[PDB]
Amino acid sequence: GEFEFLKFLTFDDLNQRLCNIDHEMELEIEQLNKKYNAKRQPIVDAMNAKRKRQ
Amino acid sequence: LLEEIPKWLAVYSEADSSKDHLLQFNMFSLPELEGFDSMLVRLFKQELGTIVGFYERYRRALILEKNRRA
Ligand code: NI
Repeated sequence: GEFEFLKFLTFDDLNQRLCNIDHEMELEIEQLNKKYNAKRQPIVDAMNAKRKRQ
Repeated sequence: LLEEIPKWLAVYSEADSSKDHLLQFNMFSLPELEGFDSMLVRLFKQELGTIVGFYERYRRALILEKNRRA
């Protein structure tokens, strides 16, 4: 199915992928966190300006 | 409408920072801007659950494949 290609991997290749999986996720989540933080800043800055203006 | 997230907001979050500045967020009320903010956060969580769900299956796919060979 989704991961059919794993049937072509050597036994070690599978272990190697299991080795890297956590760190690979942590990088993914960090890039996500950075992405949305920078998307919010414009909005958060505006609200701060509203709060200071009123 | 129920829990509506405007399509433009989704597009915005997926785009790059280059045209950020030209957003006239001043035009909105404070409640609408708090609305937008909280929606982005939902968008984060969606994408997060997708990411974290993929790695569930992927990990499970790998371990299943190892056992198979054994
Ligand atoms: Ni409604």
